[PDB]
Amino acid sequence: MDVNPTLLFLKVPAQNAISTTFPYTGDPPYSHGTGTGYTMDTVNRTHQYSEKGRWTTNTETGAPQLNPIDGPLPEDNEPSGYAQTDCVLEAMAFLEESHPGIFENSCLETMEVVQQTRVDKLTQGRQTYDWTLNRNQPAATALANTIEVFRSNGLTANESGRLIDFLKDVMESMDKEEMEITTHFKKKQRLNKRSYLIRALTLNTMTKDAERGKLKRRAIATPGMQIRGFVYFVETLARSICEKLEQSGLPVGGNEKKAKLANVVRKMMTNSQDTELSFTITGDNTKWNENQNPRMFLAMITYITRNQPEWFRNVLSIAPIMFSNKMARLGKGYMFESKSMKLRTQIPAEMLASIDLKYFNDSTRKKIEKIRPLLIDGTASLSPGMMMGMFNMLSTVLGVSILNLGQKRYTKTTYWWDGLQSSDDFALIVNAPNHEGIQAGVDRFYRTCKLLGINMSKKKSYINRTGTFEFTSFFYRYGFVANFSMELPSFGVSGINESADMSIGVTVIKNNMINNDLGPATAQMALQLFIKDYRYTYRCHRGDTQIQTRRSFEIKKLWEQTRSKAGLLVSDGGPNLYNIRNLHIPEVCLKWELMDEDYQGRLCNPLNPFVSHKEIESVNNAVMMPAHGPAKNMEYDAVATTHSWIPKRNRSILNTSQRGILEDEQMYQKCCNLFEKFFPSSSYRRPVGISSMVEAMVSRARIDARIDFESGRIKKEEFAEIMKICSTIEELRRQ
Amino acid sequence: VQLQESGGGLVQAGASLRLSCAAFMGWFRQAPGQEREFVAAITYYADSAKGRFTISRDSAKNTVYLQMNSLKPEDTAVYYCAATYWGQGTQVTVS
Amino acid sequence: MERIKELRDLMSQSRTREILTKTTVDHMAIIKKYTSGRQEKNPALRMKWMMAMKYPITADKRIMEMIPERNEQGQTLWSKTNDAGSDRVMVSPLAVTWWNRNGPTTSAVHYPKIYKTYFEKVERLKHGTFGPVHFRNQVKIRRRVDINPGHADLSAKEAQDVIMEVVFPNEVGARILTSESQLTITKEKKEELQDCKISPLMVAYMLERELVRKTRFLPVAGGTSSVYIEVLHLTQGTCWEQMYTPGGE
Amino acid sequence: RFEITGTMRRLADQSLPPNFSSLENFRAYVDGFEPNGYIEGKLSQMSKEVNARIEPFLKTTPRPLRLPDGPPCSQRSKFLLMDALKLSIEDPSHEGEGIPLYDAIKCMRTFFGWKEPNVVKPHEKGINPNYLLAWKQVLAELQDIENEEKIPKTKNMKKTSQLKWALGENMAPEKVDFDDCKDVSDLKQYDSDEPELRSLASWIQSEFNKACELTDSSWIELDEIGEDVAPIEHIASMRRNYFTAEVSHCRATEYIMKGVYINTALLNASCAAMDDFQLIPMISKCRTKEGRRKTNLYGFIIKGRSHLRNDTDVVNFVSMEFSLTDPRLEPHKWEKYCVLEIGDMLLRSAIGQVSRPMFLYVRTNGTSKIKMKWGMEMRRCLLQSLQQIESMIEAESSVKEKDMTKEFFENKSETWPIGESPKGVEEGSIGKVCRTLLAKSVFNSLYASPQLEGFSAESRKLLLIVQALRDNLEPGTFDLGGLYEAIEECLINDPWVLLNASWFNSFLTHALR
RNA sequence: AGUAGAAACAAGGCC
RNA sequence: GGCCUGCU
Repeated sequence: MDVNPTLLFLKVPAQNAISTTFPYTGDPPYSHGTGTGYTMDTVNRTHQYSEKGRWTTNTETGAPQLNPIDGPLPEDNEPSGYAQTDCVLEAMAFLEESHPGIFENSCLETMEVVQQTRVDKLTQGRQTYDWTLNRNQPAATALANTIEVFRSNGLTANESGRLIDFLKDVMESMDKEEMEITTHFKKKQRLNKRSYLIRALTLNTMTKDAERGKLKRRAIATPGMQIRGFVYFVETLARSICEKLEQSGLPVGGNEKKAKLANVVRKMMTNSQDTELSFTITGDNTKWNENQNPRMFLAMITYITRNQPEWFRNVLSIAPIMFSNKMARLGKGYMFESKSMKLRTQIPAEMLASIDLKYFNDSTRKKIEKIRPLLIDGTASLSPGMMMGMFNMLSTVLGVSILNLGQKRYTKTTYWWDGLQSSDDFALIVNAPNHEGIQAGVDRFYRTCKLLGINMSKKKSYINRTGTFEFTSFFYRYGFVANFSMELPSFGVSGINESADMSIGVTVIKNNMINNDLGPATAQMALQLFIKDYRYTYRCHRGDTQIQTRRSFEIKKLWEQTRSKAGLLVSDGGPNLYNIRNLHIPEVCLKWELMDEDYQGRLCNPLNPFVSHKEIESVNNAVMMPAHGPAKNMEYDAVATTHSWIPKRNRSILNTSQRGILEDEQMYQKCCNLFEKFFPSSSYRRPVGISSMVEAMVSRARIDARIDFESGRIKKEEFAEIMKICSTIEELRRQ
Repeated sequence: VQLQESGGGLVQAGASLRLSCAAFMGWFRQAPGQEREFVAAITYYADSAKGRFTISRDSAKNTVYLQMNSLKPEDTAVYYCAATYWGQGTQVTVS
Repeated sequence: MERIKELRDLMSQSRTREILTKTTVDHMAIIKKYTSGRQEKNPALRMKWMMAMKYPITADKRIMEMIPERNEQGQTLWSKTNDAGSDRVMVSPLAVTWWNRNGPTTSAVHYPKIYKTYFEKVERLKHGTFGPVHFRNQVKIRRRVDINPGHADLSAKEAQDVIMEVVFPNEVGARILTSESQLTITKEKKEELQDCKISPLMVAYMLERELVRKTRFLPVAGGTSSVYIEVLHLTQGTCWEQMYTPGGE
Repeated sequence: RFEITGTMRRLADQSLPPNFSSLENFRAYVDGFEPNGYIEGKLSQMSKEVNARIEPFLKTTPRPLRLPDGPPCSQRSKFLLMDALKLSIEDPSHEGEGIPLYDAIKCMRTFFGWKEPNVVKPHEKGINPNYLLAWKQVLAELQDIENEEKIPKTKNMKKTSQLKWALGENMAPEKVDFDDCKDVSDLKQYDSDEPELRSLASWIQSEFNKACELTDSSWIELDEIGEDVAPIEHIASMRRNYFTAEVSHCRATEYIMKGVYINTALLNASCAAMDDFQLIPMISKCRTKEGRRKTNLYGFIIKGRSHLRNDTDVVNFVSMEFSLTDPRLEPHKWEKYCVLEIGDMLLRSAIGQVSRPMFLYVRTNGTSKIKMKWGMEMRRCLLQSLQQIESMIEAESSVKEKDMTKEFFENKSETWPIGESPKGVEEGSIGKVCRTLLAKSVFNSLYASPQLEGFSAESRKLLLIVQALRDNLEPGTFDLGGLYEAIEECLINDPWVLLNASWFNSFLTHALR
């Protein structure tokens, strides 16, 4: 007899055992080298899906741009980006009519937010492409570098501390004859108008790793800092709009998505009488981002912001204006090998414009030949369409408009449709009195989608009777069925620290028990395995064992020293008291009454040199990138113990010409620590104002010395010493 | 905690018997003319049964065993298993 | 005394003097987050990879003057080589366990008073009474429920001023809290935590967690109470219901 | 005031539809625009070939997935799974308890019958004498440790030319600048093409078959948990004990422990001894039916230079494992192995005593930080499998208002289709389903690859379509040929994915009736 | 050689 | 031969 697990589906329905079809117990695919090939392929594919448009050359950037809008209507089922302006404007108008007051309200709240938003909001972001160094750097670092360059060039309106003022300075920089940047190898280099325009309109391309569910790798993009404020405002407007649309599912979580899917299916099927047939289409959109033209987003926003202050319209329109002229950096480059001479070489992507094509294979040779005409200063113009879901929410708005355009008031026919859209994925429930009606409805829905630059993937889509469908790895079969294979990768040690890892693991087990219908015995097994892996990872074994490690000696002496050994934490080699009933309690508090007072005091000592807290945002928040989803943050319950240390940093900056960044880091951190000691609320509430550091610090020294004498340790001798030391630092700052 | 005793019956004097209880554990007995008598617990044994009888347990099978040897007519009782919960008892008759 | 003294020492050197002079208060946050350290994409892989090194964690410089450089057999506990972009020094994990067996001891009696939420959870569970498990299909319907069982009927911003006035009374600014509920909360949490020396930031964070109301969407069947939702994993399942009554009731 | 002016205004004039000249004019047009049935006009004018016609999906529609043809598929695992041999000592130590080298030496001294090693099956691409010399070097240095005072916790080996070749040392081309190497004709890109095509072989099927079989040992010693206080906790503990009794005596659990231990040791050695080659004996500790604890030594691993910077950087090692399976019967499964003859073994059998040969499978393999990390988390296969089984049990128990675990595991009345025999489809008890799912998860973790992910997704789609067909839900497709081509492009050379495709074809053949 | 698979590793750089 | 780094 030959064993075959798949035959199990002959008795258990597919959805009731779908977890077996998710090989999420092995290493996910990773990219190894350059992503330049993928970037070039994506650029060429985006440009050839809109080949029948019209070509122009921008007078500012001098780059060739392709406009397919209002182009010839498609005559085949292949992907097409020839969106029609009038059709999309009409779709938005019908969306407004079905939801009166949506645009005006959303614009009002967006106007409030834009005129009260601060610059620091831009620091709350992941890697961004700093143009000062032409590389990806943390959002805060890139923002600081750009602000420094602007201030050195004379653009100091951002000193007002307002994001709108920062954007005003950004736009004013566009009209400058010559800017100056700094490079280390420090050298001051001058950038002319066109070079700075291209550096501000460019995107950095990388390869996406840890992407499960496809054989081929893809490319993703990261924009600069000049354009992120406009993107933030536009996405704020789009989120405020989608929050008023029940057909959208992008700005919500997973459980809300499931609830809305259940509600829509029940509404569609229940209202349908015996005569009407119902069919569900589990649709995926092929080349979703490559076929969405930024000009059409400009049209949608300018229709949304009608009868609004002109400044609001301008600030919200700046973003799509820059995306329509966006450029993409090709990537890291290409690495060549010569086996005859036994050597390797790494050529940067910027040489692709001039480098001969003898080194490249046929596929890459043709890709380079096709993309060369669009190469301007080492970057390729990508006007026709978006690169990687930067305007997720606006795309969801367009999809929701398409979904609502079939409310049976615009169809003008017996058939009708509804459903749920989340960018690149949708479920469409279509009802009609007969199979011919369903066919006509789906055909018209597809045709209308093709008029908006949205394509339906026929290969990854199928239609059945309502009651069974899929949506973003959520399988609905007369009710959503748990999978538990999507969350399997999150059952190990997170990698934050000991206490954080313990709390995160127990909380993940608890949550997957609540949401993903994890069984009790399975949860106990998960707890046991997690504890085993945790002890084997942090070298913290039970203590009563003879497992020799680098940490087994101190742990054993602590074990033999303690009297009530049941109170020792698993991190210190103690027994595990966790169970299904204790999954919502931190380890420290669960073992508090069992700890010896000496060990308890040594553990939770504020003066410990290991605990370090930076800001209110990073107290008990851990960023865990979930499998098959975007990066997410979790609140984990933990007590600040000596085990809450933060791990070592990379330390490879020491071998790079960018070595002075560490000295600047140290000096900035010293100044920030001094300010915090002067202003204790610096972390919890970020200080605001327009004065400089030393003014506030010296003046508060004055006052605090005064009052702490009026009652406290200070003495006249010390108070006068502080006053004249303040005068000394004053005259020092003078010179 | 539900408990089922097995392994009782009619036996010869001087014979041997292995009681088992499928489920801390005790074995207790009740003769027809009396209340509960302590036998063994898990180890400790009563004076009337010490050296003759052995209590053991498998915590992976969830079972407590009472191995009775060199049985006397005075061991004739219903033998009940108990968890710190009562079984229904298994009849042991020695003759 | 000291604080202004390292201030003067910083202003002595030209670079830090320039940083202090030209940098305005508003930019405080930016430069504080200014770092070359990228946020890790795969934390688990490197935590499993770094812990195999010697000196894998980081600690303040003060550790060099509280913990000896080596233990009894000579296993090193800390190194004097500083981190990449900080004055902290890289140290071995043993320096943690050492601190828990011979490090300085204090009076942790006030931690229960600080971490009110977690200890209240423990107390509620310790006095709970379980019941029989009933096996029947559960119709889990998704609903919006409040998870925090100690929220004082305050929002984030609404309680943020209360938290500042409780911890940072001088940086409150214009705001003087009007609602009398906030008055009593300030009085209680002021007299209760009058000398607690854990940290201002952690105290503020835990006060925010305790007082601020927070809500999330979850699949529930029955219950719906704040105390009954924290144990939602233990009382409700796919085909079984476990009757439970927390210690509070 | 937020005024668009200067260069940024001109950019706004170049981001409009084709027939617009200025942002002012376009905004005026938008403000003056009102819906006047424009979608209908273009829908009528648009060509009718733009359609989404639904193709009915019937029993006769789906065709079997085509498998690639070529040379048979080879073995890719980092250790022997079906052909492993165990040398034991019967010590009382626990899994992590003990010192590796002393345990390995003590286990190896338990076997008598060593012979001078000789080549049996060559690597066919390497230098087998290097493997022979490496084996003899390992033996010599093991004796060298045996002689001295106290067995070191970790040993470093000498860097002889033998292991320099076997571990691929000083073979990475030296990195230079392009401006200095441009006239070299041979200079070109790295080889970037579709992998070699290979056809499925019957050995993977038998390997999976015997990976789901019971054993005479318990290969899982679970940790401690808080004493159960609630009745639901008691039910959970009883269920967990049942599953542990079912799966502990399973070759899948032994493979899990082998992989976890090997990858943990390899990662720790790579992170600690980055420069110098290190010896690590393959150790796994089990418990016999009698209850006596026992250690088992499959062989040795020599880790090489492991200066791993990126998550994809490769650390090369050489693995040696004892076995009794003659490699002269399925040579195509051992394309990358070099197999020597090292001794003779005598296992008690009623046919006098066999006195079988005892060979050494030696090969050069490699891994990476990501692969090591994911192979050291193989214990979540237990989770996956037993979560599936517990979901089955809960779903069935929601029907009958009572816990149904005990009768499922003891009565064994209900059975699920878990394989096909030439007679027909064979059904097994719930425990066999547990073991089968555990083996499937273990093989997913062992033979993981992008092909597996792609095939899994594109075949789950077709499985859902087929399930809809079997449920009488009138399924339909827009382009089924496209889906088939998407599935068939994932099957290239991986034995596991090809076996999964064969299983899918068999399921289609048995289904659709 | 080997790992791996649309490009890489099989140490890097600095003296 | 000596020293530096391992997500920059």
